[PDB]
Amino acid sequence: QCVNLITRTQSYTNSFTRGVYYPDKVFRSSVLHSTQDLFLPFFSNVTWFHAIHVSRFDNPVLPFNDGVYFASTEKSNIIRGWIFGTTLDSKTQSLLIVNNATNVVIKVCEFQFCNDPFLDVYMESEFRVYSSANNCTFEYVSQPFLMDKNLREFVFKNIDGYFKIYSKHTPINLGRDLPQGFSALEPLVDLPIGINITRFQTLLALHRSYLSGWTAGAAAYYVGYLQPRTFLLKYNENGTITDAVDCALDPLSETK
Amino acid sequence: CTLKSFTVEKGIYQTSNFRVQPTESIVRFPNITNLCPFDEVFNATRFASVYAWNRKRISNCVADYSVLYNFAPFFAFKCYGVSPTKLNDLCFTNVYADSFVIRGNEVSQIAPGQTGNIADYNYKLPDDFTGCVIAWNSNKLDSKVGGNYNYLYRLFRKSNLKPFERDISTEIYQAGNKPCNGVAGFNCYFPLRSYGFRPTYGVGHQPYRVVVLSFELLHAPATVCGPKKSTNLVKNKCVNFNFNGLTGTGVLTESNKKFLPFQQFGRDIADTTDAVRDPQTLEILDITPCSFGGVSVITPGTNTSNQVAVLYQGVNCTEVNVFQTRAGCLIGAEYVNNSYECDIPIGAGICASYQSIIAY
Amino acid sequence: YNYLYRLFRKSNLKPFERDISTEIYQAGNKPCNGVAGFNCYFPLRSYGFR
Ligand SMILES: *[C@@H]1O[C@H](CO)[C@@H](O[C@@H]2O[C@H](CO)[C@@H](O)[C@H](O)[C@H]2NC(C)=O)[C@H](O)[C@H]1NC(C)=O
Ligand SMILES: *[C@@H]1O[C@H](CO)[C@@H](O)[C@H](O)[C@H]1NC(C)=O
Ligand SMILES: *[C@@H]1O[C@H](CO)[C@@H](O)[C@H](O)[C@H]1NC(C)=O
Ligand SMILES: *[C@@H]1O[C@H](CO)[C@@H](O)[C@H](O)[C@H]1NC(C)=O
Ligand SMILES: *[C@@H]1O[C@H](CO)[C@@H](O)[C@H](O)[C@H]1NC(C)=O
Ligand SMILES: *[C@@H]1O[C@H](CO)[C@@H](O)[C@H](O)[C@H]1NC(C)=O
Ligand SMILES: *[C@@H]1O[C@H](CO)[C@@H](O)[C@H](O)[C@H]1NC(C)=O
Repeated sequence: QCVNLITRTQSYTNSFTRGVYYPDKVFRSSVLHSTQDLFLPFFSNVTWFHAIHVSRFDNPVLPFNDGVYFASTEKSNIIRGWIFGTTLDSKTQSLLIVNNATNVVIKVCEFQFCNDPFLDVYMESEFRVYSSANNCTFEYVSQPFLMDKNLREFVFKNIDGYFKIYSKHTPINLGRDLPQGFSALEPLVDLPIGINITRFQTLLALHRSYLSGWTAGAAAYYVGYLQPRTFLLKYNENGTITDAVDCALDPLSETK
Repeated sequence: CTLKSFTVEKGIYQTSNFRVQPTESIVRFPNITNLCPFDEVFNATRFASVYAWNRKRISNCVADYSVLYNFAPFFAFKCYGVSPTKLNDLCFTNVYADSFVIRGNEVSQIAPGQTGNIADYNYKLPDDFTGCVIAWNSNKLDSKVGGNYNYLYRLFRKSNLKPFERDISTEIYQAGNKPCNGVAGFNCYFPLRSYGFRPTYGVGHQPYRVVVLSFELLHAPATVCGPKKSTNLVKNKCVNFNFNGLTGTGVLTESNKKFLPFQQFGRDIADTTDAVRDPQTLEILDITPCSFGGVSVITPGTNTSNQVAVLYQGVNCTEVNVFQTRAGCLIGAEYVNNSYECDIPIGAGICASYQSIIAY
Repeated sequence: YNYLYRLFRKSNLKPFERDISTEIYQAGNKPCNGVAGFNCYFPLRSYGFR
């Protein structure tokens, strides 16, 4: 039941100082800690994707590189998860992350993914996400991380067998979607997956019309790519990352 | 001994290091929950036939062999490649549980290097099998007076089975030269024969339920590991602590530091652990290392006297003629309110002299 | 089957130490009391040399 329904346009914006996450689970108070990790660089070129379904294949699979920064100002029901893998077919293992109103299901199987995967609500069906799923080796159901103006930021990393997901929800006063200031991303899950991930794709939800089989919809999201970078994070009295400098951005920050 | 001489000149000599020995070991390992469903496999109401033996993969849970040991009816608990005693500590990546029902006489056939009907045609183990075989009597669950005809086995097959292979085919066995054409008769037999279990059979023929646990390691990180015992928590003493694989030795005092929910450990400015969150009860503890000190010996010349005093540098007097100085705890010298010139320097304005040994 | 090895022992041996004691080992919570039976096995097993 693989059908091509989503068209996607792309623009380029500035990251500002978004995308900082907690590099470990260690409490540090009132210190300056320099860490080298996969970070989204400050004021980096971030691609803003507008995905529109109106009631041909124009929604290609994006590379994963060393990890992905994802952001959205949209509500929790439109964007419903992601797809990770290399070939996205039955010959290699793949990871499917699907969120719904009650929980999140993260599941690693041999999915034969569709070219234009989307979750359709009618109850929710994954037959437009994949056509088959065999030799399934991992399943993990837990509390959802797309809950309810609110900017939602995620960091996906695939390091030495573990798929690490970091997240944050920030109430942004009406204005520029990527705001100024700092909001560090808390560690959400470390999954013992052990698969090769080189490509990724975003899952959207489409509603049946009951009257052009699916209702017309739009989703805007920001994608940036993590790079091996050294950051200097400021930990305040209560252990919160309130500020950071990118060591390789400019000579002043390099001096810092 | 330190000065490598039999005569010691007057002065203070740093000779040893005082330490507070660890008293207890506190191994607060992570809260053990979500153990592997061995109750589903071993205590199932319905098992499978040996030709269509049931295989369940086991991953991402706490392997636990306590339950197996508790069960008394087991006729064989023979293990291959790993010891039964060290099942709970040595850990593996995937565990395969194979369940079936056979007759008692054939339980010896469930082993590497064996031959028989079950080994050749129903269930074969490789010669390098790493795992355990478990079998138990099941008269109360699998024997019927009329005869239980729901358990089957494969008696005829063209070639022997490969290790960890199943055959659920119902093709008529062609033993001769003529084609069977799907109809039984002479030289054409149905391969699956029924295990007609009855309660009055001899011990070699009563139904035995067998579960074979096969352990495998791959390049993936091993995620089926046995429970690590979490002992009670002791505070305010020098105890060797093992918290979630982070090891050390120190006092665990109450902490006023409010950790965020995602944080587990805590570090100093100089990247040394100063705090930790207990994984059993969500409380914050101030890890403070046990007291240590530089033991210094204050003595006059051996020509004059053999009396000595001991200074524990940096050690409070309650943690070891006992006097408390800012330098440390001085034992063996009596404080005198008189002031004299410095003879043996102690520190922080305190000096020692011989007149007994006095400190002033 | 003339060559036997000690599969089970309470503790590891010392260097250049020989153990020839044919006493039973307790592998479980239940005591064995010197008699073989369920989950009570002899420590010394023979090699199947062919
Ligand atoms: C949201 O997703 C969860 C996860 O699949 C659904 O919960 C499952 O529902 C099925 C119904 O067939 C049950 O068999 C499972 O036991 C449920 N699993 C868990 C972990 O609860 C849930 O129904 C979904 N909700 C909606 C509205 O689609
Ligand atoms: C971002 O990339 C696009 C093309 O990928 C380029 O045209 C644009 O100049 C870049 N933005 C900046 C600020 O350099
Ligand atoms: C994958 O599935 C196919 C059939 O679905 C099977 O033949 C193959 O052995 C399976 N591989 C693994 C590693 O499970
Ligand atoms: C992961 O997949 C890519 C693309 O197929 C391949 O080039 C790379 O070598 C793979 N990595 C590993 C470790 O197999
Ligand atoms: C830190 O915590 C204290 C007490 O919980 C609170 O009063 C204070 O506002 C917090 N933030 C800073 C920056 O001190
Ligand atoms: C089976 O049931 C008994 C009943 O008391 C229970 O003690 C045991 O833990 C269960 N599981 C196994 C694996 O024996
Ligand atoms: C940890 O173990 C204790 C033991 O009583 C239990 O009460 C508690 O629910 C467990 N979980 C957490 C998160 O503390």
